[PDB]
Amino acid sequence: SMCKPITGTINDLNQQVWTLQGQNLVAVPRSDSVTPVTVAVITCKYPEALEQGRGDPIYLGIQNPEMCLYCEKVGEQPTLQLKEQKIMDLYGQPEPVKPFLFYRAKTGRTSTLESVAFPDWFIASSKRDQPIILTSELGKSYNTAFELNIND
Repeated sequence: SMCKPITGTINDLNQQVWTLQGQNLVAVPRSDSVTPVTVAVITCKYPEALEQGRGDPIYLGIQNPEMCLYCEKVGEQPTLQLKEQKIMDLYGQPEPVKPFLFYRAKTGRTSTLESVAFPDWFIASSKRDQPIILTSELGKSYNTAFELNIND
């Protein structure tokens, strides 16, 4: 059983890698030779409590600094935020903390990442140097299929 998160990097099919610019995750071409952000993933303990058939629910964060991805709902639409949060705190909670959770659905070499709290909103990248965001639009102007370079 998982006793710590698995770490690695994430990129999209246009080979844009996730990086931390200030306080935002941003996708940039690997060619830029920037330092990718180190991502941290851990599976929720209680998948039976969540929807089945949508992928494995995971907590998703970055390291150095330690922050977790979160779907915030202050306005009309949910938006993707980084919160100062210990991933192992989330893992230690006696019930799933839905706004920090994402369904990872694998298809071949890639995974989509869907908000558990806001169904059919997906983590996405788009153009070079744009923030990683949540979108309800699949297939359009947004990349939602990610290569998760972590040792599952």
